[PDB]
Amino acid sequence: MARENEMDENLEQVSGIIGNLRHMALDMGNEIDTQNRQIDRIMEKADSNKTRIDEANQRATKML
Amino acid sequence: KLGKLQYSLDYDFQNNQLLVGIIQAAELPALDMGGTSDPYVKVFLLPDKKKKFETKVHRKTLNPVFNEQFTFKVPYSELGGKTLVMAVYDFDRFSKHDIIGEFKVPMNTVDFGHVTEEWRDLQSAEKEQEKLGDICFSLR
Ligand SMILES: [Mg+2]
Repeated sequence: MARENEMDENLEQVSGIIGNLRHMALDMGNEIDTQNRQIDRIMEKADSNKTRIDEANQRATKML
Repeated sequence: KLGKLQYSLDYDFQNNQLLVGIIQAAELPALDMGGTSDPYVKVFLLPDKKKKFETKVHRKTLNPVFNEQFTFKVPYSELGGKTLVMAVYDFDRFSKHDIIGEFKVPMNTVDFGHVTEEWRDLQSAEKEQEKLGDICFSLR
């Protein structure tokens, strides 16, 4: 039974570690989502400023 | 110049209610003695000033973290013509609580479907002539 119990302990530890892995996976995924939303925001602003600076550069070189 | 405000906004279609979350604020100007103010945020629906929601008062921080949530039981049809107001106030025990800042969000510019959460710069609240009447006549 020592063979079996030893293994039992192993499976229990694996269980705990798996639970922790679950929590970590949840935090991971959530923060990944939020960061993705933030990146979307960044690309919106970056395109806005791209247009801004293109138009501004054209208007600036226009008076030359 | 007072500072910025991080907030969250989304709509629950299952209960037909607006979920407004006050996350935090940053770089708020100091108006109190210790070098830091006592800030608290008043949030209410912009269209009608009824049932305004107030957060808990944080003591002496120019970067207060509220992480609070408020629910506005408003249908989705009426929501479109309704605005949100988030004003930052400074608490004072012996006088009028001065307004630090304010921010207004039109619900026609807001896009629901994805959970929104952003930082927006605070501005100074508006204080025009009271009468607003006019008289017309002819001179000859
Ligand atoms: Mg005070």
